Amino acid sequence: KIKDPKILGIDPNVTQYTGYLDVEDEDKHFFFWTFESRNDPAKDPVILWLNGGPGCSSLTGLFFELGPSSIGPDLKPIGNPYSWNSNATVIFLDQPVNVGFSYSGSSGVSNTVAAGKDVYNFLELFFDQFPEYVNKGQDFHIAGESYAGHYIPVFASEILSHKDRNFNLTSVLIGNGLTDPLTQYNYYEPMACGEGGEPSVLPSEECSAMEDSLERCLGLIESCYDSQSVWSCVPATIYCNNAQLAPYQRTGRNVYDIRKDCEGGNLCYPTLQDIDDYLNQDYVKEAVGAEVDHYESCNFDINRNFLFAGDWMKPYHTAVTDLLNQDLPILVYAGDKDFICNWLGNKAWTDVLPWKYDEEFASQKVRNWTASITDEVAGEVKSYKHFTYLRVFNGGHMVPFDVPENALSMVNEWIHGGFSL
Ligand SMILES: *[C@H]1O[C@H](CO)[C@@H](O)[C@H](O)[C@H]1NC(C)=O
Ligand SMILES: *[C@H]1O[C@H](CO)[C@@H](O)[C@H](O)[C@H]1NC(C)=O
Ligand SMILES: *[C@H]1O[C@H](CO)[C@@H](O)[C@H](O)[C@H]1NC(C)=O
Repeated sequence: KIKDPKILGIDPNVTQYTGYLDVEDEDKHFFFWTFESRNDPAKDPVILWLNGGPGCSSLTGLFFELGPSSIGPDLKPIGNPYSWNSNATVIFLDQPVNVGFSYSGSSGVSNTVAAGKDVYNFLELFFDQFPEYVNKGQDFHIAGESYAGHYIPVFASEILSHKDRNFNLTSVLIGNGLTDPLTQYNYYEPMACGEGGEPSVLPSEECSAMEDSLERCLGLIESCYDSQSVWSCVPATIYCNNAQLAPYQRTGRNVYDIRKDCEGGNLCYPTLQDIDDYLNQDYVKEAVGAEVDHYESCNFDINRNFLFAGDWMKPYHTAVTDLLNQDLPILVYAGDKDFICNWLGNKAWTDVLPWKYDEEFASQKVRNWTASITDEVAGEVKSYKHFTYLRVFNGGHMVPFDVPENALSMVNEWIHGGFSL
C-alpha cells in the first residue's frame, strides 16, 4: 500500500512517490521514498542511497545531507539549493528491517550478507512496479556512507549474483565508509595525532597509547579475517574500538568532524533532533502512509546484533576486488575532516586493494580536482579506469551536508562525466 509525497510539502515540480514493498513469505516490509529527476527522469540515472548504523534510517540522508528537503525548527520543509536528484531519480530505502520506517514481526538481520539478500529482493519488486526506470536504458547505481561501506559491496555482489535479474547496476558510490578495517584501523593515531589536515587533538601521551594498543588490535582483525568466527570478531571489535576510538571520544571533539566540537551524550548535530520530530508528526506520518507507530532514527537492537555477530570486522573488502574484477566502476570518496572513517585510512585501503589494475592504480599520481560547479579545487584524485579514490577537501563524515556544492559537483560528474574524476 503506497501513497505519494504528492500530499507532503517536500519536492513539488518533479514527481515523488513513497510507501512500501512487501515480502509475503518472509513478512518483511520495506519502506522507500522516491523522487524523479529535477531534469529528465527518462534519461537521468537511478540511485540507491544507503545510510549506515548499523540500523539507521536513510531518510536522514534525505533531510539532512543530500535530499531535496530539510528540517527547520518549524518542522517545515525546506528546498535544497544543491539537491542530489537535481539531475537523477533517487531511492531512499529503510534498511535494514525494522529500521526507520521498515518493519516485521519476526525476522533476523543480525548480519550483512542476509541484509543485501533482502535488499536485492526489494530492488526487483520495486523495479517491477516502476519499470519506468530501466527500459529507457537508465543507468542505475548505488551509494551509501559509513557502515554502508560494509553493506554496499556485499549487496553489490548479491545483486550481480543473479543473471536472473530484472535490472542493471552501473556503479557504486561509497562515502566515509567502513570497508577494510584491517587496513583502515591504523589510520586512527595518525589522523588524531596531527597528520591529516587539522591538527593534533590528543596529548602525545594518549597517542603513544594508541601505538602500543595497536599490534594487539590488529592481530585480532586478522584472526577475524581469516576465521570469521564470533570468537574473534567480537573481541576484535570491542578491543579495537576501545584502544582506538575512545581516546578521541574522551576529548569530546565531534566524531564526524574534527573541527567542530561535540561533548559526550548530547548531539553533535542537534538539528537531527528536529528531523525525528518532523517524521513522527501527525500530518507527515500520514502522507507516506507508513504502518509504523513511532519512528526512530536507529534501532539499538539491530546495532547490537550486528556487533554481537562479528559484523563490523569481516573482510568484505574482498568483494571490492571481485567487482573490480568484474569491470565495475567504483568510487571511494572521503570528507577530509572526519575521524570515524578518515580519508587517511580510506585512502590506503584503496592503495592496497587487489584487482587487475593493481600496479597501475598504485602508480598513477594524485591530482588536484576542480569542482564541476564552483570552479575551485575541491579534493584530491587518484584515478585508474573504473576505480577512483577522491579526497573531499573540507568534508566531514557526511560530505553532502558539509559541502553541497562540491558533493553534487563530484556527484553528477561521476554519474554523468564518464565514471571518472
Ligand atoms: C541537469 O540539469 C540542468 C537543468 O535544467 C542541466 O542544465 C544540466 O545540463 C543537467 N545535467 C548535467 C550533468 O549537466
Ligand atoms: C539488464 O537489463 C535487462 C533486465 O532484466 C536485461 O534484459 C539485459 O540483458 C541486462 N543487461 C546486460 C546485457 O548486461
Ligand atoms: C595542487 O596542484 C599542484 C600540485 O602539484 C600544486 O602546485 C598546488 O598547490 C595545488 N593546487 C592548489 C592548492 O591551487
